[PDB]
Amino acid sequence: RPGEPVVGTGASLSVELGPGLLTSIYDGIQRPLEVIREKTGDFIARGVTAPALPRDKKWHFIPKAKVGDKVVGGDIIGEVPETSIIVHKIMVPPGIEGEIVEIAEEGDYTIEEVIAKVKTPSGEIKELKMYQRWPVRVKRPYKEKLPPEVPLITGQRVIDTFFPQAKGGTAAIPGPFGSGKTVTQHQLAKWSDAQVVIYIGCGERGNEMTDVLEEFPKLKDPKTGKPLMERTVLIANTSNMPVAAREASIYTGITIAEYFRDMGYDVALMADSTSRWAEALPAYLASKLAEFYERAGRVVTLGSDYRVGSVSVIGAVSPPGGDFSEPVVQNTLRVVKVFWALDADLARRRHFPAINWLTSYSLYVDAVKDWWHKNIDPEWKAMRDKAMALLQKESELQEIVRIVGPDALPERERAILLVARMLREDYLQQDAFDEVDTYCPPEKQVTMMRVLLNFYDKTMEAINRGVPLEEIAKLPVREEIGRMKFERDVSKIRSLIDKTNEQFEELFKKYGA
Repeated sequence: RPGEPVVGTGASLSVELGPGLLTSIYDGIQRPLEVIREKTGDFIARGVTAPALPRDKKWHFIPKAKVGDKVVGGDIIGEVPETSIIVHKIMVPPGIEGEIVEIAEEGDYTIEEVIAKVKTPSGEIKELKMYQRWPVRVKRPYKEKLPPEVPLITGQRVIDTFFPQAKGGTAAIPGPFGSGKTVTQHQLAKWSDAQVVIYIGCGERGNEMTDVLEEFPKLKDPKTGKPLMERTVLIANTSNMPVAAREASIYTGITIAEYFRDMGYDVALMADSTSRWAEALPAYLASKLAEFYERAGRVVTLGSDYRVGSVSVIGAVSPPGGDFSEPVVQNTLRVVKVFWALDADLARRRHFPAINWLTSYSLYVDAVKDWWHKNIDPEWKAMRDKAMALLQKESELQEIVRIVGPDALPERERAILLVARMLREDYLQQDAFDEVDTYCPPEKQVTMMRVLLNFYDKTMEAINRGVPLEEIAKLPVREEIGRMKFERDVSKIRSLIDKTNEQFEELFKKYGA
């Protein structure tokens, strides 16, 4: 039911975009959860019954345009406080321009009501509401797609520092989001500097549906202290749902995602995944998947004002079982510019986040280095390169030690392992359960890095002067450097640099052991 008919390839799988999207839980083709099912095919499709946006709910509409104003698609004509977190921006649908000949006054109205009328150049009068419809299969229009430039600040050291995600970029991460082996997936949803989150919690099973049904509605927004759902849109993909819906779920979400970026918001699209993502709609499948990821990006939105928004995509990769080949992983890792490899062995060893700093990668490092250099620290890129070289050296050294033992190791090599270990423990590792280290501000990330890299220089300098490594290993400032991640006052952390220098001096005084 619902209503719809047409020829060509594709009936017209659309989506409603307007107030009532937040806190909402839909499915592959947008409709309140636990509803009837669709039907697909490499041709068209069908449905059944259930709305999308509440027809009864009343929204406070605030006029942001006067009669006589000229407008274009994307222009913002009003504002609606949808939740205590997000202000919904009402825009002229794409492909509509002309003069505003009629506009509602600040009041309360339901979605179907008409809040404005635009007289097109042709003279035709178009009626505008607070919502609009769009074909999930057609990428929403924008003026220009900007090159990766701004990082998506995650707050997680390993990611922000070594494997950056650009706002509007594409990232892949292993296993199901529901997996309890790590909590990085959840840290990403609530700390990334995106105003809105579009969660396609697919690959659900056994109870991962009810595990999110009455749970998330209680998860909080660390930034405001209100429910995270108040700035989220859930898109479930259970096993009793047709392959068709799940297949359309990423398109319904990416479209809703594009819609919010059109307002000037940065939004994060997180797509969960399990075994055999779909079977609706290797060869052609590759083109499709790529097409999806291509709709990611930071753009200059439609509109008269000059506005930027973006959709960053984080997709879960779940191969049939370790094989890490087809479908998921293979095709995906070829598209995405970022890959954070949760490693079960890092996890068993209790190293968190369990991200393998040797097999992860970000093709956005150079793309975001200038933002860091201009706004946070002139030495960002040099510092991370240096820390990575350290970790790279440690890796090679540990391989060799695995063979000939560690007894023949020179002081110089022991020092490298000493500092490399401090990097792993004092920087890479982050406590998602600590009230302070759960989020690490850009400013704090670099200061901690400088404290570590300065300890390194000083360590290699002391060794070159005959200082016993054993003497440096028990240096008092080391224990402070290891609790650094727990200090919320960046200036106290920053002072460890001076505290390090003097201490080495007292080691340059005693001259040795």
